[PDB]
Amino acid sequence: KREHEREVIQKAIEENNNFIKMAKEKLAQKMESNKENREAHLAAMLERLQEKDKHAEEVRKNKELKE
Amino acid sequence: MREIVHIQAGQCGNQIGAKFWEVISDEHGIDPTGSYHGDSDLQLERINVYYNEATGNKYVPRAILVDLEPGTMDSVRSGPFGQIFRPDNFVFGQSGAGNNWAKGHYTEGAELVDSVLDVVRKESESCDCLQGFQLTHSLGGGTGSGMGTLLISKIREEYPDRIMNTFSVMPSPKVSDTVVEPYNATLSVHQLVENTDETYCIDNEALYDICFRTLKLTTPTYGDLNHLVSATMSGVTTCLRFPGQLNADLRKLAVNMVPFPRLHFFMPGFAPLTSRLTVPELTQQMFDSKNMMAACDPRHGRYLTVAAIFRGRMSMKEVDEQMLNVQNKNSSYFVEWIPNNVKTAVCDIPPRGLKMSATFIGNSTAIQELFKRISEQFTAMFRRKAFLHWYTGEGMDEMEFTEAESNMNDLVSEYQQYQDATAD
Amino acid sequence: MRECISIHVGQAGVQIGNACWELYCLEHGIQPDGQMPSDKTIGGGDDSFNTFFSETGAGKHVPRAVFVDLEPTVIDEVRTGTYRQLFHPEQLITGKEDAANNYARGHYTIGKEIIDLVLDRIRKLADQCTGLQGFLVFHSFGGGTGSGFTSLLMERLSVDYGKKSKLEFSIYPAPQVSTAVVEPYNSILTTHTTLEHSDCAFMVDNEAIYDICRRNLDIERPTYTNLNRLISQIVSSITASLRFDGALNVDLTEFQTNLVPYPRIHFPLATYAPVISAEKAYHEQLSVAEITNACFEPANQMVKCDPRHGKYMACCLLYRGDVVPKDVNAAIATIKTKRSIQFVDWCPTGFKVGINYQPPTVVPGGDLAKVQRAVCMLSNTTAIAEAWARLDHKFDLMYAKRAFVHWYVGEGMEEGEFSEAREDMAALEKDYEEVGVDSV
Ligand SMILES: CC(=O)O[C@H]1C(=O)[C@@]2(C)[C@H]([C@H](OC(=O)c3ccccc3)[C@]3(O)C[C@H](O)C(C)=C1C3(C)C)[C@]1(OC(C)=O)CO[C@@H]1C[C@@H]2O
Ligand SMILES: Nc1nc2c(ncn2[C@@H]2O[C@H](COP(=O)(O)OP(=O)(O)OP(=O)(O)O)[C@@H](O)[C@H]2O)c(=O)[nH]1
Ligand SMILES: Nc1nc2c(ncn2[C@@H]2O[C@H](COP(=O)(O)OP(=O)(O)O)[C@@H](O)[C@H]2O)c(=O)[nH]1
Ligand SMILES: [Ca+2]
Ligand SMILES: [Mg+2]
Ligand SMILES: [Mg+2]
Repeated sequence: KREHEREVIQKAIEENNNFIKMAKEKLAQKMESNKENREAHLAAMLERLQEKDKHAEEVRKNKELKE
Repeated sequence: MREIVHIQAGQCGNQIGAKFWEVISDEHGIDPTGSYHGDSDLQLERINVYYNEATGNKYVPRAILVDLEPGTMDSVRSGPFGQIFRPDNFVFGQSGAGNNWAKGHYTEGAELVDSVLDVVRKESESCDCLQGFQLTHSLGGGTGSGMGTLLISKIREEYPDRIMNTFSVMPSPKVSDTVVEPYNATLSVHQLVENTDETYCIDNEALYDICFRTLKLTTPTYGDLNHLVSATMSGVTTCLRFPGQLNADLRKLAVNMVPFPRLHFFMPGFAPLTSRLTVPELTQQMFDSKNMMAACDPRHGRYLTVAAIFRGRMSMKEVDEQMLNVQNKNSSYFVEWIPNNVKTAVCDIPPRGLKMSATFIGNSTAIQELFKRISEQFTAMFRRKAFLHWYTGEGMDEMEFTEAESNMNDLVSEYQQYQDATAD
Repeated sequence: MRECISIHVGQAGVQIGNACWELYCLEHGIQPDGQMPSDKTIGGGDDSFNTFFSETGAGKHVPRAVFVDLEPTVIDEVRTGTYRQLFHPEQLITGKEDAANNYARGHYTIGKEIIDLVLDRIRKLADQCTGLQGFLVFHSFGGGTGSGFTSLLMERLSVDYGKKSKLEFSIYPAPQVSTAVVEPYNSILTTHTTLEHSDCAFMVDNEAIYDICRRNLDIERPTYTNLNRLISQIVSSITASLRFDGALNVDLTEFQTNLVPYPRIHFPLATYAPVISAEKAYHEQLSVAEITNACFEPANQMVKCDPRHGKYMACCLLYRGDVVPKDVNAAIATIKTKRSIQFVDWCPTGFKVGINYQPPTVVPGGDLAKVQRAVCMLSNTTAIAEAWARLDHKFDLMYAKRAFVHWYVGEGMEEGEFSEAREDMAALEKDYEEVGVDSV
């Protein structure tokens, strides 16, 4: 009976620590995935805007060739 | 504090911009010298949204004045409230744009854009927590159209997580004689669909019709049209400038109004409108086609989202009852797959001279009538390739016109797709 | 010992917190400067009110509370208001830019910038506790901070405090006072994310409170102040067992034992009586039988639903004021013979009763009459799932077209989070169906 008593309370400690552990990893995974997704969206936005700058270079260069 | 940086570009942009600052300065108790002489602490509570405060207790509009010719801005500096603007915030060229979107966007505008960005950067660096930007301009000209949209893209590169808001004046043959305006407008709409978060469609066709048919003005002047614009801009910015719960900043307004990122073109409205009043009458008027600043009949489409702002001393119970009344009796015109899509704000401070007023901001699929009108005028000239040499002469290509047209045509079909969508 | 830490998140959580702490001060005799002349033990103590108030050597009784918001204007009113001396400035935490009614901004983009500071300030309160019992978290479902930052905070609290109990007071959205079209999204997202981290959540339907104010107090257009003063009376009834002690007092954790049969089934339905104006209460004292009867009127529920169309798994009666068991038992007998109270077959049908003898109080300038006795009923009924069904239906209408979803994806979220959250709500609705089915 003493050994069963030891096993119950160690099981309670084990399940609590695993709950904390799972919650910690899940949150770290979500934060990392969210950080990557948002940065990728900003990068795609700037890349499109830089592509417009590039097109504006061609237009001014294409005018200079006409003259 | 949540600061907004204001930019006005070109003739139309600086004209309606100057009136906007005149109108809200009176509402906030600020005289042309920048001193406060009002009588309500509500006027100063959120004053920093639009005004910087310099020592001497002076309030300076957080405003930047841009043009490729000094004519309009000289008149602004000389007109009423001309001394309230920061002198270093006047940025002007000399060559002009000549109603040419290509000159504003790629040529003379690009030569001046970096000096404008220096002023924008300076105003933004001095912000506690910048909200974003509002631009006033026309789409029919050259400096407000091409350089205005160029400024939007360049600002978005440096402030990609800030809200970009425009008050964009749509051209109309009833008001302007210039022939190439459907070109400049279509090229500009091509930019606004991609690079702004919310655009108020100020339609010169609607402003004329209101002045002529409603206000009984035989020959409306730009002063007459701009009176509607300034009254409208006052109303649509009330929630940003006074304490309130609903749509109190640019981002919350966008989250409430824009269900799909390209469909961010709003139909503004105002009541009362009468030539030189109860809550039910005020509510019925603001939803009337005659009171829209865009020449679209909302009964020809469906509402995605609506913002309504009531101003003045009135019963909030009656406002709530009448706003519910309008939605229940016109349920066919509100999409059912966006529940509770109409939001109502109430501000105690009425505009100058009115005991009470209502301002309407609609995201309706009937805005396609505006874009169909512009596309109609665009394609009538582009099939003949009329006046294309003004634009190819600056280096552009016929492909850029083709892409702009198809993007605006795509926008129309997208409004139609969501107009036809059902819940089941 | 047995300390409770309150955390008020976003505008709704902060303004309800203002109302609750003002009411607590009145109930205990604490002045706006924190002094409490009736407290003879200076600088500390073990009294029942010390579960919610710490004490300084200068005699100030300081709420065990943290206020957090992502913009400053709401908490700034606390900093300069009537009870500004009650709180240490470090208890009031603000950012500069709010979550813009966007769960993603409250949980990620903006919330991640302040979460560590908030936890540090909570740790400072916990360090003053000799036997911390748990947290009470006040927040809206609909706001970006109330939804997104609360979920982030609840997740972090499970890590830092383990299984230490966390209870919610959650403001369920109503169209009459809603401020965002996307509030059904934020509600389902935060309910999914918080579900495993909350031990018990008291939902407050703003429409139910709005209706009660209009009907019972004859307020034509109730304000947040109207709603929050009523909400604070219900909160006070629920927490009174922790702040006062008496012979007939029953601790909230003992009601909790009966109220939560399965971890996910942890949403009690609260009903409160009497809600009556001074002009109406002046004539007539309302008896124990009368206020108890009112508990089973659906019009007095804090969440709109029909318990008559569900099954009971627990019924608790929390009385305060001039109430004795004799009158409670007589009133309960009358109701059991004349009311539709069907329990599931796996649960006993007795009502659990507690009595706090300290009479209820009201705030000056308020709408509620000061009464001699009041009661809050806490029941676990499967009918509360109707509130989820109404939210899930508005979610489904908008999500089928992906309306507004780009605002969330733009802040780093994925559509998979919406579907995972919605599936959890579907499973939750399924759970509430299953627990009501008869055994075999
Ligand atoms: C003091 C007073 O009642 O006079 C009021 C009015 O009567 C009132 C006719 C307004 C007047 O406005 C034009 O007639 C006009 C509007 C746009 C272009 C050209 C003319 C007014 O001139 C302007 C001023 O803004 C007020 C408010 C009043 C005067 C000067 C006439 C009006 O404009 C606005 C913005 O509200 C037009 O419909 C509303 C109804 C108004 O009731
Ligand atoms: N009962 C009650 N409800 C409130 C109160 N304040 C806001 N609400 C409700 O809360 C929801 C909006 O959430 P808020 O708390 O205002 O938003 P927030 O938590 O500050 O989040 P953000 O402002 O988006 O960063 C709506 O359903 C409102 O009706 C209040 O003081 N009392
Ligand atoms: N409503 C209004 N429209 C204007 C005003 N000034 C110009 N416009 C319109 O703007 C278009 C011309 O663009 P404009 O601003 O003058 O050219 P820009 O200076 O190169 O940007 C035409 O369609 C005009 O009808 C004004 O003060 N009010
Ligand atoms: Ca003491
Ligand atoms: Mg011109
Ligand atoms: Mg907020």
